[PDB]
Amino acid sequence: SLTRIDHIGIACHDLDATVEFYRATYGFEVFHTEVNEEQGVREAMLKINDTSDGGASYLQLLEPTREDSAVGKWLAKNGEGVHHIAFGTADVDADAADIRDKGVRVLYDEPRRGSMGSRITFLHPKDCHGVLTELVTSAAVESP
Amino acid sequence: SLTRIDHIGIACHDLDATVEFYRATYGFEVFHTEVNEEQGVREAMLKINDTSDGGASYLQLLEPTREDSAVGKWLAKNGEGVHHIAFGTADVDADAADIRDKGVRVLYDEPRRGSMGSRITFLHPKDCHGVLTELVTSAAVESP
Ligand SMILES: C[C@@H](C(=O)O)C(=O)SCCNC(=O)CCNC(=O)[C@H](O)C(C)(C)COP(=O)(O)OP(=O)(O)OC[C@H]1O[C@@H](n2cnc3c(N)ncnc32)[C@H](O)[C@@H]1OP(=O)(O)O
Ligand SMILES: C[C@@H](C(=O)O)C(=O)SCCNC(=O)CCNC(=O)[C@H](O)C(C)(C)COP(=O)(O)OP(=O)(O)OC[C@H]1O[C@@H](n2cnc3c(N)ncnc32)[C@H](O)[C@@H]1OP(=O)(O)O
Ligand SMILES: [N+]
Ligand SMILES: [N+]
Repeated sequence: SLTRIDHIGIACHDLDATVEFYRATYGFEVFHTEVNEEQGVREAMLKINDTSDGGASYLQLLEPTREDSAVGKWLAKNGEGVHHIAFGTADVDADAADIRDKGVRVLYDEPRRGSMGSRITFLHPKDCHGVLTELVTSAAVESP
Repeated sequence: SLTRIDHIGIACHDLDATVEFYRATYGFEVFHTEVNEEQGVREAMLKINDTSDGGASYLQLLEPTREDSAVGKWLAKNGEGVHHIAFGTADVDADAADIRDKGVRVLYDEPRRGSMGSRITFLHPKDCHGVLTELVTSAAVESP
């Protein structure tokens, strides 16, 4: 089952400028940064709070590494803003299979690598009332 | 200070259909429903988790009551999807004054009523890298 909001994915043109905006305005600090070449993003995770399922909630800021990428295409069409939402689960494989069985498009056969070694999948936004929806299992098994 | 993600505001054409989508797909149940005539929305809050600051994180689904409203205009332009993000604080007045002093546009002089008697304000999306950003203090003082 989906037991938390894991993160809000926010697309931006300049990761370093947008990271600084969040730090200066709200005091949010960088929890982690990494590049995901498969996904075509440079990302920064900003931890906002811990959650009742033993996990955490983050802002995931995303700069495209290339124009021909999910985020590069989205930014070109829509400008900076919220790109996706992500829910956490202890068993992304099982929850993705259950959602596939409801006729919602699951974009990956098998979960792929996300931030901090997590295992991720996505649901198609046109099946989710316009919201690109990620399902995430953290690499570190967390304690409710 | 901003101590949690309070909610994700998600605009939809049909609140009851979108509520049912979230229930059927993810098992999320309705925590509360209300109409905010000033804001021009019918809303449903779906609680996803509790947070380390004593608060909670919700999906806030929003149907416009009228076309001439923030959400009615947004839906007409963009279709269904994520409308805003909201951060929680124990002192919305103080945090809004600090952010005003950074040159980010605060849309209200004084916080206004939000869901479940909360006190709310908004930051202009063009000052927040494209994200309409809400600040929320819950009506019930919560215990970290
Ligand atoms: C690394 C990981 C982590 O946790 O670290 C991440 O988050 S990586 C984050 C970046 N990676 C991802 O997003 C991977 C998952 N996304 C994708 O595979 C793609 O972006 C799709 C969702 C398949 C969309 O690709 P597609 O080729 O269809 O592009 P498109 O422009 O033709 O989009 C088709 C329709 O989907 C809509 N659409 C596209 N992206 C959307 C988004 N982010 N939110 C909502 N709607 C979206 C378009 O407006 C269009 O609607 P109309 O019919 O109205 O024109
Ligand atoms: C009840 C409470 C609760 O907690 O219960 C809620 O959440 S109530 C939720 C509903 N209420 C609210 O949202 C109230 C706060 N929002 C507002 O006052 C408004 O929507 C504004 C943010 C002032 C935008 O109004 P405005 O008159 O400027 O409309 P507009 O279409 O001309 O927008 C001007 C520029 O802002 C952009 N823009 C507009 N709405 C946006 C949004 N939700 N996210 C990101 N960007 C947004 C437009 O694309 C445009 O960019 P371009 O320059 O690129 O064209
Ligand atoms: N993500
Ligand atoms: N909201």
